[PDB]
Amino acid sequence: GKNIQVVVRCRPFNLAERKASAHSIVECDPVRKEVSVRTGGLADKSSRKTYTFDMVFGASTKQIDVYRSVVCPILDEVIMGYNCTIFAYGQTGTGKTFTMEGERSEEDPLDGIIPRTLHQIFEKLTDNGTEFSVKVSLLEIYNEELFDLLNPSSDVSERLQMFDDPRNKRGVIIKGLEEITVHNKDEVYQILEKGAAKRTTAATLMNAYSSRSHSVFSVTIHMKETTIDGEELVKIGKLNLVDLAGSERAREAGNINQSLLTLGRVITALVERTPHVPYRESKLTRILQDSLGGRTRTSIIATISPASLNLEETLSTLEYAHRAKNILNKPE
Amino acid sequence: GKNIQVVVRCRPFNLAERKASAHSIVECDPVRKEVSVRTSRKTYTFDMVFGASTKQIDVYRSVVCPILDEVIMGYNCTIFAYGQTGTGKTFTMEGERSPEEDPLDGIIPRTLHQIFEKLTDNGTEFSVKVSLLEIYNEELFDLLNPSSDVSERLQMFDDPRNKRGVIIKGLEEITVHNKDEVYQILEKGAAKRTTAATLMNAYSSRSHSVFSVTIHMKETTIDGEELVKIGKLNLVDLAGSENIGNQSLLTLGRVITALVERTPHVPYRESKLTRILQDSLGGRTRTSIIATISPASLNLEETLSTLEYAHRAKNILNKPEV
Ligand SMILES: Nc1ncnc2c1ncn2[C@@H]1O[C@H](COP(=O)(O)OP(=O)(O)O)[C@@H](O)[C@H]1O
Ligand SMILES: Nc1ncnc2c1ncn2[C@@H]1O[C@H](COP(=O)(O)OP(=O)(O)O)[C@@H](O)[C@H]1O
Ligand SMILES: [Mg+2]
Ligand SMILES: [Mg+2]
Repeated sequence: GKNIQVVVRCRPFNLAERKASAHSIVECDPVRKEVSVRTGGLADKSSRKTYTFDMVFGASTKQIDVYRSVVCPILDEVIMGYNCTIFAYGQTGTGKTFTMEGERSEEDPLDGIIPRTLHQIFEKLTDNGTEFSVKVSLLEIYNEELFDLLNPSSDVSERLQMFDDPRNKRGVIIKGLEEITVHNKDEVYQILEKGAAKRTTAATLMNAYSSRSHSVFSVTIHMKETTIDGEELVKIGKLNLVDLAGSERAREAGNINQSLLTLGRVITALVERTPHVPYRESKLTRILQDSLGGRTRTSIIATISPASLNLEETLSTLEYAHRAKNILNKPE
Repeated sequence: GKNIQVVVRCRPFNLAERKASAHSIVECDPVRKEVSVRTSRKTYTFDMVFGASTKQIDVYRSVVCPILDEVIMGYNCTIFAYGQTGTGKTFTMEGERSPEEDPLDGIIPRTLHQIFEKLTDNGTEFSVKVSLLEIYNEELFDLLNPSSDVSERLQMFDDPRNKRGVIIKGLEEITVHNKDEVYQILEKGAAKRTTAATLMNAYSSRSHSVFSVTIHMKETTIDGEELVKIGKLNLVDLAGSENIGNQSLLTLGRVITALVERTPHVPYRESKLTRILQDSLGGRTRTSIIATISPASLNLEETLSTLEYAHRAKNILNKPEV
């Protein structure tokens, strides 16, 4: 019960889990906001471990219903001119990218957050008369090094440098980052497309895999609203959509442990109001600082597998989400 | 190495791999017997290397035939499939039935078809028995016993005729009276494996699966010799290599290195698996490990780990380049 929402989304079985003879160990109960996992080793059908969250989504949960519960309330905040962040956390293949982006293959029912938010920003702002402009940026953090995914020319190993700008505190300046003007609703798709192809090339040429790196898609809205006898009103607002690296050579994995672990140290600090927030201690936390501790709405989506095969990773991601906002199991 | 062969079989991409837009990170060179992984590039060399287009029949022709010729002479032999869950261990050991021999038949059914075809064709007098057990959490479960219940596990004892040998009390052995009986036999085991996973949580991906075929032979030739023999083939489908980090996989590996390098101690007694199998690993015998891997970037960490395992078990120096 705070500005920090921690929720869990369990995916359906994949084909590999079915080929492996995996069994369902995850039980999701949306009404009690609980998730339990049968933890039993040999001959133990007794032990189950429960966790309670702000929200629990089962495997049959639709995209649009994750959007309506988690994203709408954050968008309103943004439209009022605030900075907010939504994180997808979890094991590779549990649906981080699916939640954040989705796919096409009205509103395409497989759409994730990113295309859906754009469509609403446009629908809402154009309905209520607001004067506005929409900018998006997409970068990637691999090995504590930033890479612009949207820069049309300059396709290379080219890193971006980050400076702590004297101008504003809490903030940071990334020199050279492409910010693209979004001219209309459906334009997200080709922008996601361009970022994709580039992402692919950085996978093959630098072996930087999207499963090993943080993906930050930023949208900024400039709004001007006026009403007769209504006070002309000027607002900027910012929405950060972060698709994290997998939570599951030796050097760079040590690094991804450090960031997620720091991001978590940060979220725990925000929840507790316990001062001294260690934004400093990783690039990711640094890039996002202005949208985090400065009071705001913040959300974490934790993804999980239903299968016995994934039990260790599933428990870790729930141990993690739970260390982030500790909320107690309730009786009965 | 000699009678210890270590080969790799890489499987084709699967769908999750295509849809993730996974990059193929291994090159398998059959001719140079090499597997390379882009990581720069790490290259390993084996006794043989099977690309993703390798058919079951070719694996068998190449790996099994010589091992089986050896079993038919009256010797005990072992073949292991090692690798990550999903890479093809069961596809290699068993195969799949499709909806002349099913081109999708793995080692177990081809071995049984060959034993029958070969031994009746030379007019040898012979009897085939098979047994199937499962190792989970250092405990033995018979998959062929029609009776009892999920929770019953087998006890082994030292064997007074054989110091390298072991007796598993109550292990069910099934006579095979013809070629195809092996299909229904494999089906009984699967049904019981399902039960044990449901009731005991012994999950198949977490379990060593040991399929042993025993052959009794009397071969007679007028003007030649009267030959009495017992052959044994153990076909072992290991637990998923991602569980490494259990010790039984690590012990198996330490035991194979000792055999290849010949160090004074070979630690068979340090796992049920090596214990069970010590009699066919007793050296001067055919032993073969098939290491299975995926080609995709998704699976890299585990593919590297499998290759390291394979390389540590038998360490072959790389030849020179182009
Ligand atoms: N809730 C869900 N419903 C349907 N499909 C899903 C769900 N979550 C994940 N998937 C599917 O699982 C696969 C892997 O998901 P992906 O988002 O690529 O995972 P990650 O970002 O965690 O690596 C994709 O094929 C995606 O369609
Ligand atoms: N070499 C191969 N050629 C064709 N299909 C394969 C191969 N290896 C595995 N497969 C397929 O991949 C899937 C998983 O195989 P499986 O044998 O269950 O792996 P494992 O038992 O090691 O977990 C199955 O659909 C199987 O048919
Ligand atoms: Mg992803
Ligand atoms: Mg298997």
